Parts: sequence; structure tokens; C-alpha cells
Amino acid sequence: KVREMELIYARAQLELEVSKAQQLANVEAKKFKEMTEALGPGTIRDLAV
Amino acid sequence: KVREMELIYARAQLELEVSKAQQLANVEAKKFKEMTEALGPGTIRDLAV
Repeated sequence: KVREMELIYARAQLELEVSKAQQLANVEAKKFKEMTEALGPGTIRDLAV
Repeated sequence: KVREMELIYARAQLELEVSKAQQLANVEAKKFKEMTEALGPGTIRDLAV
């Protein structure tokens, strides 16, 4: 019973974990895309040029 | 009961966390875009030139 309850509990906390991590990954990627498009996609290539 | 209440509670605090972080990411990206467009998109390339 304890391994079972701990199993479903950990399953919940873990799916919640990958969920929130996926969310922060989403806002991060979206923010970075909005910034890089705000700056100019070819301008950074000039910066590395 | 305690793992459950802690689970929904942490889920709330975490979704709130990624929410506020997404908000600060939004005001940050918007502010940076407004500044970089205020300055001139090609001017920075000249600065790196």
C-alpha cells in the first residue's frame, strides 16, 4: 500500500514537474524568439561577422 | 491527504510562479524591443562593425 500510494503520488508530482518545466521552457523559448525577431535575424550574423 | 493537499498547493504556487515569470519575461522582451527599435536596428550592426 505504501509503495503504491508513493508510486501514484510521485507520478503526480513528476508529471506536474515536467509540466511546469515545459511551461517555463515555453515562455523562455517564446521570449527568446520575440527578442531575436525584435532585434533582426541577420543583424546577429553581422555581430558574429 | 497531506501529499494531496501539498500537491495541489504546490501546483498552484508553481503555475503562479511560471505565470509571473512569464509576465516579467513579457515586460522585459517588450521593453528591449521598444528600446532596440527606438535606437535603430542597423545602428547596432554599425556599432559591432
